[PDB]
Amino acid sequence: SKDIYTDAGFITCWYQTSIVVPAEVQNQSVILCFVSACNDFSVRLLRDSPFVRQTAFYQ
Amino acid sequence: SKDIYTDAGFITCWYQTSIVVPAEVQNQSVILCFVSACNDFSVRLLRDSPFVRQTAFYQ
Amino acid sequence: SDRVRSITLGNSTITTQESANVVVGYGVWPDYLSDEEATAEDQPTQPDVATCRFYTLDSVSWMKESQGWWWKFPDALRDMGLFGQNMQYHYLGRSGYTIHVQCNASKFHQGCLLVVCVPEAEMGAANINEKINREHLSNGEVANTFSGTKSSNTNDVQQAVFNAGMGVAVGNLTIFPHQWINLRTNNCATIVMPYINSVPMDNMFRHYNFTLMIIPFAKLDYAAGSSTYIPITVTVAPMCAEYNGLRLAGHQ
Amino acid sequence: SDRVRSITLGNSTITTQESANVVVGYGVWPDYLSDEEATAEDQPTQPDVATCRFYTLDSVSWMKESQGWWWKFPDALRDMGLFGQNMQYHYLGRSGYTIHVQCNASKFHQGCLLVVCVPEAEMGAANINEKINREHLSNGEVANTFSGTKSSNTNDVQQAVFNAGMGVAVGNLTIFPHQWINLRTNNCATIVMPYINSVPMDNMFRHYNFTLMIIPFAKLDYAAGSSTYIPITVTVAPMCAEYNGLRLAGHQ
Amino acid sequence: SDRVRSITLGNSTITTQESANVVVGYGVWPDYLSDEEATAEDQPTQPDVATCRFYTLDSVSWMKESQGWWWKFPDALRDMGLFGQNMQYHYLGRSGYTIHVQCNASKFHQGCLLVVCVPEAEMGAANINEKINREHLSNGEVANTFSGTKSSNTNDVQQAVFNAGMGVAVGNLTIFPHQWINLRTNNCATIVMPYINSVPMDNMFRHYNFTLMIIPFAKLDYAAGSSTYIPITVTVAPMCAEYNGLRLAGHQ
Repeated sequence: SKDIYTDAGFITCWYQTSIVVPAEVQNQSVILCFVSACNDFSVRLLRDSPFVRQTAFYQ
Repeated sequence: SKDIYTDAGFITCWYQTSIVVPAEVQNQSVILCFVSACNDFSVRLLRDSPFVRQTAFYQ
Repeated sequence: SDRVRSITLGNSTITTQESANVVVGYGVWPDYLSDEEATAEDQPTQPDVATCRFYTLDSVSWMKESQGWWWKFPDALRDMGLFGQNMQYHYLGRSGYTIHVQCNASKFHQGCLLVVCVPEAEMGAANINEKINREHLSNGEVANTFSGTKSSNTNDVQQAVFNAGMGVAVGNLTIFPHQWINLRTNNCATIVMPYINSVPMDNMFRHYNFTLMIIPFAKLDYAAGSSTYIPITVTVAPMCAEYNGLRLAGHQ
Repeated sequence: SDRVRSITLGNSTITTQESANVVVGYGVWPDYLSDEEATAEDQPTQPDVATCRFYTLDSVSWMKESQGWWWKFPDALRDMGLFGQNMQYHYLGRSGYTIHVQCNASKFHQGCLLVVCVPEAEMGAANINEKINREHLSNGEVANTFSGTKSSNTNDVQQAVFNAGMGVAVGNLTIFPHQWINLRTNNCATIVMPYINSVPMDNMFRHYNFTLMIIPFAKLDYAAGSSTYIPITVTVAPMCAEYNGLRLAGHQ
Repeated sequence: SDRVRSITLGNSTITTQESANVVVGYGVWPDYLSDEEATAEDQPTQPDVATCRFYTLDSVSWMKESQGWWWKFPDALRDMGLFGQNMQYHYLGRSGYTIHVQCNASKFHQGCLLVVCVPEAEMGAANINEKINREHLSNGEVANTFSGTKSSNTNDVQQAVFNAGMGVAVGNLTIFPHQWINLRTNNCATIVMPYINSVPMDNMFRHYNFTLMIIPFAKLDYAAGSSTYIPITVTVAPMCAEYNGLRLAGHQ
């Protein structure tokens, strides 16, 4: 979760040069971004997730 | 320099077939030519170069 | 990569970067005539690298409705330097050949060529029971051109592509040493013909040894804006040539 | 394939997939100053990976009628993080450089670039017997631009491409460590310059060590519909940098 | 090159020249049921290569605004030759699968596909507390199609791409065995699923084993003049199939 004591940084991506295409080729293309964890990743304190919400029993 | 006794020949380049391009590609392109010497090249008589020219002292 | 090939003969060198496999002969490589199969008695003239080198013929233009071109190769090399000069002073001669056909386009182009060497391609006449002039069979370094419809020029060869001049199915010409120049992927048209005849040496003028044919089966086709002029260049070398029976200057 | 290269320095990494051969130096790799060729007596500051890492300069736009750009590299890295900070606190300094120039287009594009590192490229003035301002020689990370015709701006460098500022034939600049970015096949512009000077350490501000030049010999050319904006990005790293003579903050 | 792959099953063979890496399963290869994990007592029918071979489903057309297609694979192969016939005469059956999805374009095209095999993809209904007809879940060899907006057809599946029918984030479907057909570089969509269930054999009609989904994340996009019709073809093979409990002909 968010506290100011354990801020972690920023991820930015920059047009460095350009996109260079020939004639009769579409200029506007799309990047897809993935994310995963490495082989030194670890999690520690079991809590309940802040995304489950229930009002009444499901029947 | 030029004498008739040590003529050396001619270098020519020929369109043999053609330049073949697809649609929406520029036809007119450019060749760049380089020159160097091999591992058996040799020069012999120190003279002054015919390209240096001076009229007065540079001050 | 195996798409690259250098071919060195005499003082001439061909480099290709989109070869596929250099096609070469009936399995046999050209070699000089042995003295156990020989007939003539005086010493042969193995001249030098001065004949065993590449010569470039004329270029033919491949249009959208072009049909095919042909050459006659002991006769096509008759003004090509000292090779042709030896043809004019000797009675008997003998050589293999390295034929390298080049043609290039872009990746937006399409079309496919067949390059065949046909031994003893005896052409048939346009009107049936009538003589053929020599200028219609072999025109030197200048190609004769097939047609689509049947031809009826006088003293001329019957030139339909679907009969190839000889009177066979043109899809059956892949029985001879050949390649394809698919513009998608090729330029590697070698055929290293050996000496093929029924006699150990032969006359260069009185006999035609074989016939090169370049027939487009999938025709040239491109979109508007691409280069419309696509040349085809044929380069040919003699290999292990030798000459015999020297006399005065011959038949031009 | 050998078209792929990764270059890792500090906390920065460049990957290229259309390299040709990473060009690198006069044959010499950069290394720290030995103590048998050294002059200064106090302990050098080999700072860390905190200077030996990649910095990206500004991008210049390659148009159809662009002529050429240049930089001065001990001076161009003067605000680039802790490297520049060490320049402001030390009197003597020393480093090699890994210059990697990037530029990309499509396969329907054409054009060719020359990327040279020229040691001691002393520029000549536009009007002859007149001073040059420092802002016209080196403008930091911002490129100065050559012209086609002769220039006559006051207190400015003579900027013709066919004399390269220095007064030589521009086709003779391939005597220095260089590459070409042919848009047909390249992006691999490394030049790993060693330390080149006539003294074992030198001042970063008072002396310019070398000059990067990017000159298009075959100009950029494309058909209508392709991407018209083609940037060129220059990334530069110091290698084996060290610093000496620490005092108060220097000359901005 | 490792871009080329041949896949041979029965009397059927698939060759691809722009494969990337043939994707195959959870690490497990399909194999026949051992007799230490078996439950049924009579002798299984390992029929032949007569079921273990490729079958081609229908083609779906990938337009610029298409969203996604799905199949249910023990049920999609229900009229595909003797395989389907064994489904109609046996009570229990079991097989792995080699799914190979093909799709091609030109180099001027762009667009990216996701090909996932999802075990037990229990679809949710469009209106909430209402039954779903079987024709909306599995339509045989004919694909059902996702939408962009929420759907409200009666007795139908909730078909939004951003929830994938099941109710999850569609970017999280890369936890299952998958590939991408990036039109820049791919065609190699294998997924060799093993048998995955919670029982050693199961009924082919009463249970759906998994669900193939082909969802374009980067949509198909081309310039004017390219081929606008781009089909997607799905070919599927059973592997190590066996059958048990023979009785009269089943439920069509």
